[PDB]
Amino acid sequence: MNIFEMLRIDEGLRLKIYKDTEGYYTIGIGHLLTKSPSLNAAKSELDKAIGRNCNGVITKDEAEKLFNQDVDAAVRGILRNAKLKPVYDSLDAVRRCAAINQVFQMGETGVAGFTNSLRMLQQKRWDEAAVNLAKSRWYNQTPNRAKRVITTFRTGTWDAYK
Ligand SMILES: C=CCNc1ccccc1
Ligand SMILES: [Cl-]
Ligand SMILES: [Cl-]
Repeated sequence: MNIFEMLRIDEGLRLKIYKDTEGYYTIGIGHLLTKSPSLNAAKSELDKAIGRNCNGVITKDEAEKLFNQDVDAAVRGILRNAKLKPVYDSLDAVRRCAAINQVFQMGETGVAGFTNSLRMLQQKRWDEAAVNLAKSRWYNQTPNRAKRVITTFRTGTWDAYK
């Protein structure tokens, strides 16, 4: 198991524009196109990202290309973040995957506000952090996924991903 596989599991793969769990235009492997509700604003964004006139549709390869850049951007986001960086480097390799998963899903910003959990994770207080993490909108809106990540942080293994 690795980050790619992990996230491929959590976000799935769609070749046509779609609406995410929050109602936003997205494509491929969880790639967010726009928060706006204009489908057209969405296609424009898609074309810009792909570099061609997609008409709302993409190829596998293309999706995967966006995914790569996307994984990449997130780690790099983590790395640059002062609040995040130090936590991330104090983790082992599996738990780091769990951090990238959340940042992918919610942005560096959202994660940056999980102050208390951040701290708990830093101190290696697994069970404590897991309970903390659950006390969030994130858990409440996307419980199944959230549970997976949390068990990830919690145990340090891929059990949740079986
Ligand atoms: C507490 C939330 C975990 N998320 C997170 C993200 C990046 C680095 C370290 C931790
Ligand atoms: Cl792009
Ligand atoms: Cl879910």
